[PDB]
Amino acid sequence: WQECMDYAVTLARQAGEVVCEAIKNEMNVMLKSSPVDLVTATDQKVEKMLISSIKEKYPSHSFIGEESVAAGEKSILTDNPTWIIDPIDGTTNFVHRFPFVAVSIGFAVNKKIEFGVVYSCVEGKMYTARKGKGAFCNGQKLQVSQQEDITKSLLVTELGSSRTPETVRMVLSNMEKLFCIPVHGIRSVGTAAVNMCLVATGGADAYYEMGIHCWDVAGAGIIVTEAGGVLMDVTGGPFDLMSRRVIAANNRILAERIAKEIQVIPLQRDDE
Amino acid sequence: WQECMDYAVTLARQAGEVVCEAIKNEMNVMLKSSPVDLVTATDQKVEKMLISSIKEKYPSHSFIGEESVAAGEKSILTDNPTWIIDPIDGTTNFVHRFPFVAVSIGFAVNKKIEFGVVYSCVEGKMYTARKGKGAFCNGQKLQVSQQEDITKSLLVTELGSSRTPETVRMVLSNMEKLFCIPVHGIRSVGTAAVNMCLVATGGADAYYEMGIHCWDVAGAGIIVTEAGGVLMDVTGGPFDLMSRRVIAANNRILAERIAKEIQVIP
Ligand SMILES: [Cl-]
Ligand SMILES: [Cl-]
Ligand SMILES: [Mn+2]
Ligand SMILES: [Mn+2]
Ligand SMILES: [Mn+2]
Ligand SMILES: [Mn+2]
Ligand SMILES: [Mn+2]
Ligand SMILES: [Mn+2]
Repeated sequence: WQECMDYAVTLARQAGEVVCEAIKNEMNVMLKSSPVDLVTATDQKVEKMLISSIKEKYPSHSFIGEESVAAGEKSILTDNPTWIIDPIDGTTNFVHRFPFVAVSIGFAVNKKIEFGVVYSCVEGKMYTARKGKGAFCNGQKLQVSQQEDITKSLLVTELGSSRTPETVRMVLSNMEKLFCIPVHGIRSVGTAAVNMCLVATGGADAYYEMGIHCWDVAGAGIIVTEAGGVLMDVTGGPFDLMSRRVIAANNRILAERIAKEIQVIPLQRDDE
Repeated sequence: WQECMDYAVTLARQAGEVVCEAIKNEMNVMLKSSPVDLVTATDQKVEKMLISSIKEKYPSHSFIGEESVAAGEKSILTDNPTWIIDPIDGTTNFVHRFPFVAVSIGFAVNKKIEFGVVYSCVEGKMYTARKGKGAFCNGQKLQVSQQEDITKSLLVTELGSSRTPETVRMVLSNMEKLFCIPVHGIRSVGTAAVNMCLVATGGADAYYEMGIHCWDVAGAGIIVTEAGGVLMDVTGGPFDLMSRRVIAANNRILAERIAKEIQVIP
């Protein structure tokens, strides 16, 4: 597993080298689900490299990958060591040069996350986390905040790529509910992987979002939990990777409270 | 003027250094006009340490400073060389160790911003602009994006510190209108000044906010316009320091497109 993980960190840095080299140049910006669901040649290029490169040394292992699934692969997850890959997390950021794009990699066996590597290449920040062996940014150990007063909280969330009116409605409302507790504020840097690493550093108290996929939070989640945080469903349930819903917080107290206040948005899971 | 400027930039790198040693220490936090409207001792100390070092070299000059206006002094602008300080722009970030906190300084003469300096200290990014002489972060020249299609644009905005329900609803409602235009996305890093500098760079296309102040926008503003961008009132009408509402966009096409869509909060 340190073999598998030590390889990932090295792969992450390469992918990263590619993405932040790409970010300087002419972009080939295509569509996916909609006029707002974006992708570039770089997304695909990187995902392919990451997969061939892993598959080569571990042909036993399976892969869930954002764009692979999007060319008709399937996000059914098993007990085979799966590699869960978002090649560029923050594709709209990437397309805009808004300076937070992350390469996210997450290793699962028996349907549990062993280790995650999130590399934020513009920042020059590599976050890692092995189960039981802590979480780090660039060699430096991380710890979540100590806050339990919801009303002294800083939250991060995203508005989501969806523009379906009944969903945007629900989204902004949930935000308003939380904002009017009041909390100290809400941030959105543009990428789930990073919004969550920021929670790991204790820069922010809690991240939550409905609409995310398993590849967005496979990597960043074990970093948060290993930074001493917690993950949950927006129901107050334990976190489900395929639920498409996540609360990632410094503690159970804060997580429990955000859970109470927001409404559960209808989205179909990654396992359906 | 370039001596006043290079002066500010030293001041700023220096205040930023205080700010950024401070950040990594436990803090007593104090409220001002609401329970989410914060200040700590450092906003105050840094501001004094700024105002005093300037008048101690420029004693002929007027000052507008965020925290000083709080503890008493008067927010009226004249044509006299006026330094306009926001000692820590992003106190909630500061208080939270959220890594976007800036020192900001605008120098206006005849109520005109001659130059701006905005130091985002955790980042090590010193933004500076001079009317006529262009915009730079760390010696690298800045230039806004070229996007003229609101449907392909990424906006930065801010939810505000007002928790007044009608003030709140209008914020999220405007956000909803724009979001559904649709635009590529909307972003918040927690500070007017860095939000505006992110627009100077081209990483974002416009930024809008109602309820800002003098000191919030007095350094970044010239940085936006010197990188090619425009400042605007949210009303589509002209921008002046005292207006309390701005749109900083790459171009007028986008600015006016935003103005068309958002209801002005009073
Ligand atoms: Cl993505
Ligand atoms: Cl402030
Ligand atoms: Mn992606
Ligand atoms: Mn993603
Ligand atoms: Mn994507
Ligand atoms: Mn303040
Ligand atoms: Mn301030
Ligand atoms: Mn401010």
